[PDB]
Amino acid sequence: IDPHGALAWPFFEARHRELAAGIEAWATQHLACVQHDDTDTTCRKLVRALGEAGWLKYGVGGAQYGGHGDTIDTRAVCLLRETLANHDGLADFALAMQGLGSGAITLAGTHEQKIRYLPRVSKGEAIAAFALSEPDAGSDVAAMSLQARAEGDCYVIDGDKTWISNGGIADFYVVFARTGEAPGARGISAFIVDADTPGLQIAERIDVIAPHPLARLHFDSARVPRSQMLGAPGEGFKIAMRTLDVFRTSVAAASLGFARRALQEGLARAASRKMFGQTLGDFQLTQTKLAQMALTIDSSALLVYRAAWLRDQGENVTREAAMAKWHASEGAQQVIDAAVQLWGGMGVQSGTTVERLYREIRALRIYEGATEVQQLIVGRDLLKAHAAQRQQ
Amino acid sequence: IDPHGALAWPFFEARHRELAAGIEAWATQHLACVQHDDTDTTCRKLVRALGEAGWLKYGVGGAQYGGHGDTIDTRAVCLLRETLANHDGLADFALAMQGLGSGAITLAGTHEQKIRYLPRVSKGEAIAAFALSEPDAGSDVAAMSLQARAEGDCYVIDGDKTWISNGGIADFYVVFARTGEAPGARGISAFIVDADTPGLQIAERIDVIAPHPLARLHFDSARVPRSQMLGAPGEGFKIAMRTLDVFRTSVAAASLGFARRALQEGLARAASRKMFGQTLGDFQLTQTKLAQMALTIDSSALLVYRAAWLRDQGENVTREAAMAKWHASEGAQQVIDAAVQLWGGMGVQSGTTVERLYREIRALRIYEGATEVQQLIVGRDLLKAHAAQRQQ
Amino acid sequence: IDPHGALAWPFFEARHRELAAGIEAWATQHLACVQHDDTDTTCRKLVRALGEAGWLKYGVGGAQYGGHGDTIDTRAVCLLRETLANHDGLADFALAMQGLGSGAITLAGTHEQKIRYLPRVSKGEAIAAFALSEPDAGSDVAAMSLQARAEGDCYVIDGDKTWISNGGIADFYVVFARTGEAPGARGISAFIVDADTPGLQIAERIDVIAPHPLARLHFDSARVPRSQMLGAPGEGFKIAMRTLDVFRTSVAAASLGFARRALQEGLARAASRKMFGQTLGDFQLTQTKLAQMALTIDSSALLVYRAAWLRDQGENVTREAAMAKWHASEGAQQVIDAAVQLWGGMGVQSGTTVERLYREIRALRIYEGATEVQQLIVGRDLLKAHAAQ
Amino acid sequence: AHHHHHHMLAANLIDPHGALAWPFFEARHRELAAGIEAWATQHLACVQHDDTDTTCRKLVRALGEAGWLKYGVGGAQYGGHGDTIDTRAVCLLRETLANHDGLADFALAMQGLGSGAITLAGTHEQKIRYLPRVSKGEAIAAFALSEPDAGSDVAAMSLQARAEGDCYVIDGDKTWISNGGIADFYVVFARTGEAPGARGISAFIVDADTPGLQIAERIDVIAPHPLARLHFDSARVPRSQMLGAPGEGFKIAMRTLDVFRTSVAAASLGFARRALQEGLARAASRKMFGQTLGDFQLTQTKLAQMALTIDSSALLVYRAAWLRDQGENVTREAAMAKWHASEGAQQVIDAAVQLWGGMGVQSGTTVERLYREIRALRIYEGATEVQQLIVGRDLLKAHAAQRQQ
Ligand SMILES: Cc1cc2nc3c(=O)[nH]c(=O)nc-3n(C[C@H](O)[C@H](O)[C@H](O)COP(=O)(O)OP(=O)(O)OC[C@H]3O[C@@H](n4cnc5c(N)ncnc54)[C@H](O)[C@@H]3O)c2cc1C
Ligand SMILES: Cc1cc2nc3c(=O)[nH]c(=O)nc-3n(C[C@H](O)[C@H](O)[C@H](O)COP(=O)(O)OP(=O)(O)OC[C@H]3O[C@@H](n4cnc5c(N)ncnc54)[C@H](O)[C@@H]3O)c2cc1C
Ligand SMILES: Cc1cc2nc3c(=O)[nH]c(=O)nc-3n(C[C@H](O)[C@H](O)[C@H](O)COP(=O)(O)OP(=O)(O)OC[C@H]3O[C@@H](n4cnc5c(N)ncnc54)[C@H](O)[C@@H]3O)c2cc1C
Ligand SMILES: Cc1cc2nc3c(=O)[nH]c(=O)nc-3n(C[C@H](O)[C@H](O)[C@H](O)COP(=O)(O)OP(=O)(O)OC[C@H]3O[C@@H](n4cnc5c(N)ncnc54)[C@H](O)[C@@H]3O)c2cc1C
Repeated sequence: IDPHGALAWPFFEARHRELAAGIEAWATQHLACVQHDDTDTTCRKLVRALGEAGWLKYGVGGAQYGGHGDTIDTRAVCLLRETLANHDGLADFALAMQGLGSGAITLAGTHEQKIRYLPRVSKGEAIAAFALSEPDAGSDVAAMSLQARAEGDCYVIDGDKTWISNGGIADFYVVFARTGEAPGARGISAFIVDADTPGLQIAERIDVIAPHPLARLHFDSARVPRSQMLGAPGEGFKIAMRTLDVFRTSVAAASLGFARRALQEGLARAASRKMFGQTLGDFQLTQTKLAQMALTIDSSALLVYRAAWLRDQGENVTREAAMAKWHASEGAQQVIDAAVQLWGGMGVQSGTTVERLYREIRALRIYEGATEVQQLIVGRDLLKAHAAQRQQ
Repeated sequence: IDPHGALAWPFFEARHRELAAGIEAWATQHLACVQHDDTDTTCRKLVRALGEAGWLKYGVGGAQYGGHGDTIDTRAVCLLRETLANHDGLADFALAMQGLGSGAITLAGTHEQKIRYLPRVSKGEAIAAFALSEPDAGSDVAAMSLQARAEGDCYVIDGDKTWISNGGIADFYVVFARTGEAPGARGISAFIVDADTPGLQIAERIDVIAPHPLARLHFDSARVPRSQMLGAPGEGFKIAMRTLDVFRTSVAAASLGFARRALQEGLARAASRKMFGQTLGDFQLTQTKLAQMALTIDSSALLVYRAAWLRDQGENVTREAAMAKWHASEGAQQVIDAAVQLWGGMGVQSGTTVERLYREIRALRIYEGATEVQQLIVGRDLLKAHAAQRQQ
Repeated sequence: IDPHGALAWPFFEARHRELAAGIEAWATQHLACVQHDDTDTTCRKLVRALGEAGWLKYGVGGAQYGGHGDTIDTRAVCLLRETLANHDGLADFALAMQGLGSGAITLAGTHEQKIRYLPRVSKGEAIAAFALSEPDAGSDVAAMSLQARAEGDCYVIDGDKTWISNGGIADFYVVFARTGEAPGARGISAFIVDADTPGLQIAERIDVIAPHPLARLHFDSARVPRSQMLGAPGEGFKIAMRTLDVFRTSVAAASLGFARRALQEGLARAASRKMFGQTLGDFQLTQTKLAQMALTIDSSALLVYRAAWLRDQGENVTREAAMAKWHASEGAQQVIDAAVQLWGGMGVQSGTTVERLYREIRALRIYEGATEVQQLIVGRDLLKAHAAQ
Repeated sequence: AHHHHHHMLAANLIDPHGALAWPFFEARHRELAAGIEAWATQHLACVQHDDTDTTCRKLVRALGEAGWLKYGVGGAQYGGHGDTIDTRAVCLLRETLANHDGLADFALAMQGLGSGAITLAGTHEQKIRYLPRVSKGEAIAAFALSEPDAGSDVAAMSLQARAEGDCYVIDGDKTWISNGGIADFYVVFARTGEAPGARGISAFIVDADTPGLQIAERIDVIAPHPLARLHFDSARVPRSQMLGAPGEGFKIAMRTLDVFRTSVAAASLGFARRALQEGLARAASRKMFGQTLGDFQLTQTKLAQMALTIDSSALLVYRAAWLRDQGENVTREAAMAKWHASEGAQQVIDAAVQLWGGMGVQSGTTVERLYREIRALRIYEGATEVQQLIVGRDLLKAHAAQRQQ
């Protein structure tokens, strides 16, 4: 109970303070030496262990379906990702994808669809995936071209998805395809596609700078039953956006966890590195660099948990979640870059904490709405609200 | 109550939401056309009007001395300055100086000293001033050279103070002078010096870029009874620092108020300025510029009221208040600068709102602990806490 | 000759080194205590004194018309503005407007037009002005609404221009007006409008944060002879843009001069301000702030004089001049802001050098193509060149 | 009037908007830039990053055979291009090589840094023995200065050199040593004890086969290349192998880093230019929202800032290199160039990664490699903060000199 800790803020309830201590204790006991050599196996083990400890319940909505509660506790999910990321980006990834990959089912699935998938997801017995981006269309989601033609009681799916997290190890994929009811964003549908669907191919595994399971998927005329559709034909675009919206602040929270770890490493190095008859921390320039790192972190944390608290009041957080993800991810890049600088040569030595952080942060500014997209979201929302106030 | 408004945050209590509406109503009624030509007269009028409306009680400690309560409600003082600064810098100045100028009496006065000065300050019937800085020493307070030499039951005060807000119109000054008990910061004493003390002269008024009452004071062997000392001989330096600490977040809150006004002006101009067949707000560069203004404002506001909330819980806020004053004042400069840019030539036209803001914000980064000093305070506190953690 | 000075760079020739020494000596003698109380009178005196000393010849093209050479020496004009701004923004302003206000005549005048106006401009005997912007159209020049209507052998001008530098003291205005040959940027024409033209009204003097002569002009059916048109009907937009192109790097040079003055003041204060048992300059943070000021200054100066040198080789400088004006004006704001900070309370005291610089720099990021417009010019040019390559 | 160029322009030998047209350059620099670009396009089409020991050995030999290692060596009779190092030439070589492949830049750069102390402080006999092979690419050079406990603080190094008879006995460790494990000799800086601190250092030429020299471990960094920790177990080297006088090793170390200060900045610029090329290509071809990525204002102004940073860095680099080539000290100008180019290249590369989206962080893309190749150039040969202090202190030193005069 540190009065200066962020957990003392009135954005949090007692259950969040208890949860934060619980996931930190679990992370210390389980993430001391995570093997990045075989990430497929490591992710499978992480999902199982997270499931067994109860941590995957918070990303699922509906207690009867294995959820922690009938709504998703945004503050809890943020605290889980922030803590896991502080310890190991792969553990954060494994928990995050159980939420994002199943979220469309929480939001739009029928009773039987929820019963079939969400208990196993919440227990860590099924690995989930979210398949939206394509080679020619990532930011421009509304122009996706994965085809889903109706034929009988099923849909025949043709084309590719890429950058699919958990690609190759997921037990099912929530897949968004163009069914063609109307142009652009109005002709998309969403499907639950089991990994063993005939016609579903793992076309290639993708290597990124922070390695984790990632694949390009090819659909070779795959037939999935119409009963596997989430929502109504043409409702897929709003389902995708609503799913991303649930977890947007928790992406910001993961960035914050990486940033906090970078400051931990920068502080330890400043305080211990002897140089020029003193320590690195005795120089003004080091002190103000650390101060800016802490300022950025506190700003990020306040924005993250303002947005999560506000969503947990039942409000839409279009502007506040965009601010948090933008600020936390860009801020984490700045904090980590400063920490690398503080560590000197060791800062770029393979395997060190700050060097791994330098790789884990970079992609978070790109996916789930690149920084530029977040800025536009906030700007347009400001002008939208100004216009509404004027029309009153 | 706007669920997206900052007042909904649980940093605030019900009384703060009522106060925020009340001071906004007062400002709307009373600040419609503030006269910047004769600031002596305007400030005297503002102090009286704020006092009569009860708004000066919040910067005074002790109900029996005219204060709102026995302790300073820092969240309330911040809301007062944020609102007043959002309307007019002179109104914020007038309220702020009644707090800063009397705070050493709230903190260190005897009962008789508090009775003689604080009720009039709280009623707006006596204008307060805080005289610490000198021509040769502003940042380096511990080396101040105003002399106070004991003589019988009085002190003979000799030398200058300068940059003194309300100088020339104040009814009293809290003055810090070297009495010499020990070197440096341990040789300073604090005095209440009535403006009619023989030998206290106004050497000159001072013209600054955002004009307001300001003077160089010449103590020309001015004799002050020993009974006008605040505290014990040699305790003056701590009284000065503790007085500044009380109001540090409120300086951040004034910066935030100026920044909010700038975003209001920038938004109105973006939405209404037709150009290139559309409006200025239709351009991406405008939208991302506005988004960054709002992000800096929300970060600043969260830091201000986190710090104020935490201090109101009875905790020291050395790190949090420095973060707030630093981030809000530097942030407001950037927001205001962006609003000037959006307004084009009108942004530098004398008397327009954003042109005034460009002048009003600049000194806030300099006084009450320049930005560079705030950065060092945060950085040294980070290393102090880190060393305390390592010892454990 | 300081080997570390920018004048030693091979962007410059001997005549530029000699010019820089001459204008610096003139400024040191004539700008020791410029009066900002009555800027109309001060500008009139500055124009005459600059003209008498020969410094206004560099902004005029053609020796028979009073100019130094047959073309405008961009490096020379930049060095003049940089030096004058270093000393006093009003002196920089006075010289700058003699160039900008007369440039369209240098560029597009007939022999008779150049004879009538350029000798007087070069001698400081006619104060020039450039009237382009309007209340509803500044950045969006192509949409201007000042109207020029052909009637017999004259044009009748109705409407407003605003933000007009030297408004109220200029002897003539180069005015751009819609003649309507085609929509938008293709229906504009340029006119020389003498200040004594009946119907031309000084509607309002404008006060800005760094004051200087500035007015809104109202044209109440002002009749100007067709022979006062600069160039052909419909050529006005190109003439306005080409005139701004000529002097664009010299706005960057003025910004650089302001920045250099800010560093001089910041260095002087750092070295002499005693605090905490040492000087302000002994702190790491002061040393790195000073370092960043100097780095921004050298990068701006290299960009300014690269662009000016390139234009003086007879080449277009669309990208390079935009880089210079963008970088130098935004950079000068940062350098000046850092100098204000080093001076503490004195940094915001009216009348100190750094306080004046904080006011003098701000408009330069707005006029003659705001920073955002310069950024788009550069980015579009990069993509244009890439599409060819 | 006068134009800088005329007849060569008429011969279509000069691009007037190119940086090579700047009067900071002579005709020989334009020729060299064209030659090294031709060599790079021919020889660097598919650099293998799997076995960097073998690739670097191949690169050094090929660069030497083509004459490009002569520019980093001083003294024509010893294989150098001229009697002094042509700074502008060495910058152009690194800028071009870095633009193509960081390992080719590395291989050339280390031939210069590794032999630079021999050029500056070597006796006639020392230069004859080492510099011809270096300049031919027949000997791989290395520069052994940093220690686990002392990198920025060179004056605090603890490697020991003990005089014994007419030899010196060396004990202790060096680390972060580029070309460690493949070098034929190391210039080693060790404390000999003539005086405390920066005055008790001496420089030695230490052949790789010197008994007692051990390659303790190979170091893996985010942009992999030959790197090792060296351990000296009572290594005996003759007093004749000392570079300069006893106690002069600190000045020799610092002057060698000075000779090549602008050249690291020039490599940073080559990486940044490549990032802009990739950014423009992606912006012009990536279709989205019914137009291209380059049609958005944000993309245009981001590209504009990338080019602005590049042009500012290039002007700073070649201003400094030109000035040093006139025989002047460039304490302030070279520190500006290294600080700005390295921080600037990081920003340019980061922007190019962002323009490429997911592919920006996909292993093997050009921009992903650049994001890794750039990071260490901000840390070594004077971390950014050290350069800032050099500039700020020089400003104050010059200001004080004027106040006296
Ligand atoms: C580690 C990693 C994991 C991923 N996991 C998944 C997953 O699980 N499921 C899934 O569906 N996708 C996933 N993705 C894909 C990711 O969502 C996309 O990369 C992202 O949507 C950007 O799309 P893109 O790569 O096609 O870049 P592009 O669409 O080509 O955009 C490139 C750049 O253009 C900028 N930009 C975009 N829009 C605008 C605009 N209007 N105006 C100005 N600039 C703009 C942005 O800076 C953007 O980065 C993952 C990506 C990565 C790197
Ligand atoms: C509008 C205005 C109103 C004011 N009202 C009052 C008042 O009512 N009562 C009163 O007592 N004073 C008042 N002041 C004075 C103000 O507090 C001082 O200006 C401030 O303390 C700075 O002191 P200085 O002006 O002497 O600057 P200096 O002490 O000379 O410092 C100049 C710069 O040095 C930098 N600096 C300072 N310390 C360090 C450090 N350790 N390391 C690195 N850099 C450092 C800072 O950037 C600082 O701005 C006012 C000032 C202004 C502008
Ligand atoms: C001291 C001063 C002196 C002046 N002297 C003269 C003179 O002598 N002659 C003359 O003709 N004019 C003069 N002007 C006018 C000046 O050129 C205009 O103010 C300038 O062109 C901006 O036009 P505006 O004020 O109407 O702002 P707006 O056109 O309304 O633009 C406002 C902001 O919009 C942004 N913006 C503009 N275009 C874009 C775009 N495509 N995309 C995104 N953002 C954009 C910019 O940040 C701009 O500042 C002067 C102005 C000043 C301040
Ligand atoms: C790829 C790579 C290759 C290398 N190759 C060689 C080689 O061939 N030969 C060789 O001798 N060395 C080599 N090095 C070592 C390199 O020179 C050192 O890492 C560098 O000198 C920094 O020293 P350090 O790592 O001990 O960090 P530290 O000395 O501990 O400094 C850490 C950080 O503290 C900051 N700092 C330093 N001084 C100050 C100051 N006065 N004030 C404020 N902040 C300060 C800086 O940001 C610095 O980066 C290499 C390093 C790398 C990453």
